[PDB]
Amino acid sequence: GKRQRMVMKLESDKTFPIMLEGKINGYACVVGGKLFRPMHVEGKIDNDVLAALKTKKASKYDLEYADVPQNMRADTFKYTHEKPQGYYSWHHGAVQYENGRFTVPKGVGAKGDSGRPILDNQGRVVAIVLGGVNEGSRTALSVVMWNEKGVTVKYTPENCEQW
Amino acid sequence: HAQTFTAAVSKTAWTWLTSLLGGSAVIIIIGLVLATIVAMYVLTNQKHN
Repeated sequence: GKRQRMVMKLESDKTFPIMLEGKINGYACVVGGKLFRPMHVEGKIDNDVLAALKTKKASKYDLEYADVPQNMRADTFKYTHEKPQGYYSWHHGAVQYENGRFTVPKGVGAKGDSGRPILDNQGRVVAIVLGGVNEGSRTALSVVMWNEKGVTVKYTPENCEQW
Repeated sequence: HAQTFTAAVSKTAWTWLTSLLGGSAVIIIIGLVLATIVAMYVLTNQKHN
C-alpha cells in the first residue's frame, strides 16, 4: 500500500527510463555521482543531460558507469554496506534477504523491469536488480552489491534470464 | 671432415639466440603467473560478498 507510494516518492526525479522506439526496457540509477546502466538494455536516455556523456564499460560486472556533474551530486540516491537479513522494500512491494540472497515471490517479473534499485526502511540503496531466475514458488535475483572493503560483488544464481 | 648441423655457431650467437628465445618465454610465464594471482585475488576480494 504505502510502500509503493514511498518508492514512487523516493524514485520520482532520480530514476530515468530507457526508451527504445517508445518501449520502456530498463531504468538507470544515479547514485554517488555515478550513472549505473546495464549492457543488455539498449536505447536512448530520456534525460537530456545524462544522454550526452560517455559511459565506461564493464562487461564482467555487467555495468556501464559515468561521472555525474557536481550540480546534481546532491540529488542522488544514498548507498551503504551494512545490511542485516530480513525484509526490504522493492517497487513491486517487498523482497526477502536470506543467506545473502534476494528472493521475490512469484506473480511479478517480466522483461523491462531491469535496473530498479532495492531500498531499505531508511532510504538507502542496497542492491541493483539486474536479472531473475524462477525457483519453485519464490524467484531469486541476480544483482550487484557492495561490502565493507569496497569491492563490487555480483551475485548470480544458476540459469538466470536477463530482464 | 663432416658438416654437422649447428657446428659453427660461435658462442656469442648462442648467447644472442638464447636471450632472444628465452627472455620472451620468461616474460610470458611471469605474465601467466601474474594473471593467475590476479584471478585468485579477485576471488578472495569477492569472498566477503
